[PDB]
Amino acid sequence: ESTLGSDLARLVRVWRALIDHRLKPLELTQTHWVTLYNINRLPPEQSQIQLAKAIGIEQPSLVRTLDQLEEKGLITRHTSANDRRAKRIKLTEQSSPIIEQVDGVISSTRKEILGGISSDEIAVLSGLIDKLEKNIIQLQTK
Amino acid sequence: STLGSDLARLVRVWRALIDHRLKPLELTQTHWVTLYNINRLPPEQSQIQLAKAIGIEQPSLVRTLDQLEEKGLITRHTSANDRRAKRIKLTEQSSPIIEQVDGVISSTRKEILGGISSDEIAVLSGLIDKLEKNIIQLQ
DNA sequence: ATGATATTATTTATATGATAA
DNA sequence: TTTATCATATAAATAATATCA
Repeated sequence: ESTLGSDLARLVRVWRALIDHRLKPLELTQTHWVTLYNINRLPPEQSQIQLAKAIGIEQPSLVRTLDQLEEKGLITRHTSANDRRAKRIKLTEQSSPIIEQVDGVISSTRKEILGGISSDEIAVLSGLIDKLEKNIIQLQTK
Repeated sequence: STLGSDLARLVRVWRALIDHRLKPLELTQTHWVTLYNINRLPPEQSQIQLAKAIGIEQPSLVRTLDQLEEKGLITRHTSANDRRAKRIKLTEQSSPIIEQVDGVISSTRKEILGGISSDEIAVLSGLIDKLEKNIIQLQ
């Protein structure tokens, strides 16, 4: 029998693990580098719900992670001028060289991994990922 | 490209759809994945390797095993040949439980792959293999 | 020299217990 | 509040060398 879904979970596990290994010198947890990775790529005006989903933890879990990152001095959480229940999540000046380390491993690691496959594979695969995700979310609505 | 982030999102939404369809069963995500893998694999397979199939470390598998044993869903009889090795297998009372879990996993996989073509599935399958192997080469 | 074992280190299998996510 | 995790503990099988009535 196919165990395709499980095989896909394993692939993501080992991809993450490889990145986590390469980042071993920063001494950050995986939720930490994944959180910082996503804060950098996502606008500060965006809500915690939207940040939490991209990262893959729940909203309350994100609050705990953001607490840790603020104590470390890597982010600030300041109230927005246009909406007073919303807070902008911004990387601090001093995080800049850490973000460079995380982004570089992530990017290099992807290039190395996808460097071992055909354009057809990459394209067919990239499109399917979007399609299957699309289907599941619909099924979840049903 | 965010292909890693993309794959990770797919994985999580797919698991969450299975979890949702299994809700009335009131098993934690960790329990139902473990039950599924215990049923899939030979009992001779190690605890380190069972954890590998599941996606967890062995201390996390041990407490999960205690809980499942608590519920009388699994036994861990100590191997008569190797007094430090154990035999993990489902009980008879877990028979209708695994039938549920397996049922939902197979039906959901078969459903998710609907609408997509034969050579597209062949790529998803062939690339999990190649990329995992290539990631295993690194590290 | 013999068997009977004993002494120590290595590796493999599983388990626990403080905390940290 | 569970829940999982890190660095450990038992513990049995593995194996190399050593000791004696």
